[PDB]
Amino acid sequence: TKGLVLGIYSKEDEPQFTSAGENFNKLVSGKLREILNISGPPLKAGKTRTFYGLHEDFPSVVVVGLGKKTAGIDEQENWHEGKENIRAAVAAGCRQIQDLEIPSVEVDPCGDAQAAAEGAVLGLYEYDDLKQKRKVVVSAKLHGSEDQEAWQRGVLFASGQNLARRLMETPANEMTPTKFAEIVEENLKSASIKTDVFIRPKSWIEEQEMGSFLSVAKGSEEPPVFLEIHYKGSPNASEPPLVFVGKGITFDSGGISIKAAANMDLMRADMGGAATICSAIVSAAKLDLPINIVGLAPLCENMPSGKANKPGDVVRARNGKTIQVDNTDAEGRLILADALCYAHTFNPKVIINAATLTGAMDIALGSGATGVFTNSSWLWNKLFEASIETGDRVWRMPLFEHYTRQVIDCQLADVNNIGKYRSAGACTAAAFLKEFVTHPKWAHLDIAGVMTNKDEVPYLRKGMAGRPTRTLIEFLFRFSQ
Amino acid sequence: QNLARRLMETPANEMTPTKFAEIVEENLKSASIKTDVFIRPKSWIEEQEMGSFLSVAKGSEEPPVFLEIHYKGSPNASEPPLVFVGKGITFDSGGISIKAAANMDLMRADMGGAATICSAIVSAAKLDLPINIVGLAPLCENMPSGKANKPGDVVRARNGKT
Amino acid sequence: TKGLVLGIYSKEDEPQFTSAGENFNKLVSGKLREILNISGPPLKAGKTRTFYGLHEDFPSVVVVGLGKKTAGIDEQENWHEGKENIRAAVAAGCRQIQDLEIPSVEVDPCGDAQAAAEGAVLGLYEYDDLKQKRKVVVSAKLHGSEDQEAWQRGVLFASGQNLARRLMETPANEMTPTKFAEIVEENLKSASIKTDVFIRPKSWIEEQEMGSFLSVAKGSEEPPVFLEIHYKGSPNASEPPLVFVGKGITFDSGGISIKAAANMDLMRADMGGAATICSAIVSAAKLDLPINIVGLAPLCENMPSGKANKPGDVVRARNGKTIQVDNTDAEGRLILADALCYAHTFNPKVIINAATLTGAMDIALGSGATGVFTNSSWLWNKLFEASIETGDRVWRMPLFEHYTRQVIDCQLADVNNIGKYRSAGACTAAAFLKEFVTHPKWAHLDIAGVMTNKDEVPYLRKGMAGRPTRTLIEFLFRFSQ
Ligand SMILES: [Zn+2]
Ligand SMILES: [Zn+2]
Ligand SMILES: [Zn+2]
Ligand SMILES: [Zn+2]
Repeated sequence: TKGLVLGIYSKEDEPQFTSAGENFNKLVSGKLREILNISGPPLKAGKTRTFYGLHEDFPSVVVVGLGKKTAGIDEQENWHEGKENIRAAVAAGCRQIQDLEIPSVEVDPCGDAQAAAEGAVLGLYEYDDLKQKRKVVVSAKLHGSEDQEAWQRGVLFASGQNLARRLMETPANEMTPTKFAEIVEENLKSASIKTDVFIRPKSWIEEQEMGSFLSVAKGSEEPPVFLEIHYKGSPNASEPPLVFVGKGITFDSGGISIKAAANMDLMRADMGGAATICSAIVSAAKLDLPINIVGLAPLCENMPSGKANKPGDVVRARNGKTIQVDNTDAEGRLILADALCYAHTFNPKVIINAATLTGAMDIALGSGATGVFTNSSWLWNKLFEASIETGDRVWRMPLFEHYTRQVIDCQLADVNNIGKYRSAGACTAAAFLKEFVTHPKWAHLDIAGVMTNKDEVPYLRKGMAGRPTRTLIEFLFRFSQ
Repeated sequence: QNLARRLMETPANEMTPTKFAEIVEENLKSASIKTDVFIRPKSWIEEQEMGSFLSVAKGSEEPPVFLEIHYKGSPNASEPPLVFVGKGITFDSGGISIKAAANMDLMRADMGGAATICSAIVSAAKLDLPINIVGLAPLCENMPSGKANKPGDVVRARNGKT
Repeated sequence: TKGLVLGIYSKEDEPQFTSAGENFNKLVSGKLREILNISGPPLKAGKTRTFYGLHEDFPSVVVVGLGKKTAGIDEQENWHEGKENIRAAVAAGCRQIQDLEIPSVEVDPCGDAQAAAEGAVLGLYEYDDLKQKRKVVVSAKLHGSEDQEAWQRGVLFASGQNLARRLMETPANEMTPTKFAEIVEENLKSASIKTDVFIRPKSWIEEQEMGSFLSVAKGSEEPPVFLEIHYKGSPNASEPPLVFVGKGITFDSGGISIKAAANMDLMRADMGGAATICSAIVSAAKLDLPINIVGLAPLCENMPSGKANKPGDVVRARNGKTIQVDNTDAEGRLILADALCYAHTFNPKVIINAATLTGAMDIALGSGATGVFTNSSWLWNKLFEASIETGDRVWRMPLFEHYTRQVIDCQLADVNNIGKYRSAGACTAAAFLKEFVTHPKWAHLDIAGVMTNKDEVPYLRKGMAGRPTRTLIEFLFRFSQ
């Protein structure tokens, strides 16, 4: 009927199976173990082998490599390695059932039903929607009935990611400042009726003295929308919130300080900051987490025109500070100078903000870890531990005065959107945003190196990554618990 | 000088083709009541067959203003003048033949020509110098857009030359 | 006769003095306190004011701002801030005595006689030697007689730095692979007779199957020298050592994969890795630290010629691994593939290596902190704590498999001197070097962002920085103790 992803570890006396496959072997009377011997060398990590006709109702059975049974937290990779073995491994497996065009598949729990589900679901995702030429659409259910809410936690966590991924990936002519707001509101509302959405327009933004956000919007003839998300998780609604903030440029052409044509099509995912955090709130509502969260996202586009933002311009942020706009591509910093100010209105506990802010971050760590600068070691630890579980690493970076200094000197104004020099790129951009924040537990996450995947993360196919949505969701689960 | 300097230095979103004209007129008028100002608009410019000036203005959605300054310094007003002229791009991005981002913020001072000479007339009025001077300055911006000036284009200057 | 740098803090009832200046006030009978009132607003951090004729033997008296008395370790700047106040502050002071052309100056201990001496000495340094037009040469002694071995520890620590600085700064036609070896040997030998030097030549290198180091040397007609330093610090000479390794390109032109002319004159300090660590061993010998240290440094130049290293070339490192040399500017990685292998010969405890390795590090942190990747959290902590004392910060970076992977795939060979992509620049370069190391406590310090100073570090004038020589020296003091 349908396919099966089964698993095996690496040697003891005979390389063992995850019990479900030990059990499926008994079932086809040793003929799985036996054909695996006949096939060739053993299956190391995330390597795959397909065995036809072993079972009457499982014509294709893919056995995938899970590595060492007792693989655990790694001091060097700063993750739980087991989970990582299982994700790459059942992603691998699920992508094999899928090339065989088997529309459904049952997955071996592999000792961690959540890693299995985060592998099967992140593993299989594409964004097929505008290609009339699509791969088969395969339904992936758990094999078994024992470990069900952890597999659904995998499906949940990986699905919150695939949403950031679709929200990122879609061409920015479809994915506008209005359409993103609309899908996020429909997604947050299906998640919890204990929610409110506000797709606030230019009049409200104008009214909110958001000059910096608004200066950025004006080049395009596409409407700005400041989005406001509310999740009423706590028992007493009056609990102070945890506010997520995120930059939402639907398309970044650089503006007058215009980008080069080389691969500029990826700028459609410069709204990755707004996508990431939104998908993460949708998931804590889906999880129905005992915390009140607020989601904030400036949405607009960065375009050249007869009325675009010019180099040398002093605009005013909500908080009275003026910014010299010396480079029109440094606009996420400006979009975020106002949504960050508005975050203090809400009286929060933690203000996590996220943004595909600078390529220098990409030069720095470049898809290994997502750089997070925070004036809070508590907050750092909190993020870093979630990174170990989820596997979507996060690395700390310096919010030293050293850097505020280069952005704080300014010919016309109070702050300047770029620093005096080329060096320390992600650090000057983060020390510019510190100027718009006075809350003690603040964290900037620069998502610009983890924007994309190719081969680096296994269980993620080539394209927009939606990183770090699960670390973020894992942080709010641990914080709620 | 410090007036040309402030008139140069101010970010070109504040220092427009209209705001420069306005500060220069207030400065020239405080200097001497023996003055006249004309912050002539696009209709006058159109009328003055200023196709070349006007082609430049069209990329931006910011208004052109041709500024005209008069200082009546001489005893006999009929003395022929000394005319100062000066380029007043409030911001230069290069247009379609667009500049590189490296330090382009300084293009706010591409109206330095109009600033320099204006500040100089304001001072000869402040000095109340026995000469009639006339100040002339095209003000506009150079921007890329759906209706910006394209490469290869023949426009016509007031004098018939293309 | 001579000048005086005195100090004052920020308000209580009347902004207090460092006791020496309270004492110098009593001495000119309140007329220092009194003229400070008459002068204007109070002196905040590292700001300066000169008072002539207060004393008969102190014609110019500079009072410098020390900030808050109780300024201490900062959780955000990750340093001892007091020390930092005092360095910038008596550097400031000493540079004022010096423009007045007063050839000598007495310095206020300022509560930490070492920070005062590290400020006066780093503060005043230039490299005047090839200018017939030089500033005055001012002798800076302590004011007082109470706290003498800590001031001499400042003078020692700052002088080990100014040596890395002179060793960096000198034009690479003077500072050759032979001349560096010669000054280091004269400096290490004046420091301790319990030392040995080996300025090993091309024949020895050839003999040591150092194909990678040697491939790099061949473009130039300037001799390679592999330098070997020995400090016999321990009681039992048989104690295993702590081996420092460091890249010593006297000049880097990129080779065939040739650099652009823009500011290429700074490549004379691509031997900053060899300078840094050498200056640090010279200082632990000067300190006579109860540890055996070994200093290792490939010295050579990177030049284009009829026999330079070409793009696409497989050369062999001492350890059997082959490297595809796809970019001739990635040569520090190659120079270090062999000196790192040779480090395991010595049976070490810690292998600290240091190198002006990549500009991407400069894009990353860029003179804030010196990036240190280490497979040793112990080693990381050890370095990071020294950074807090000295003020010369050090930031951890990721030695994740993620990065080994991009350098480990290779068309012709085993490893490749550059990675498949532009991203994660310092991380691929550090994960390439991990391939030449099998010791548990290894640490790569990429010095390329801290190569230079301008205004960022106060007590250091514009030019080669000699960073992090004091963090390094402080680590060996703490390790010996
Ligand atoms: Zn941009
Ligand atoms: Zn952007
Ligand atoms: Zn190089
Ligand atoms: Zn080099």
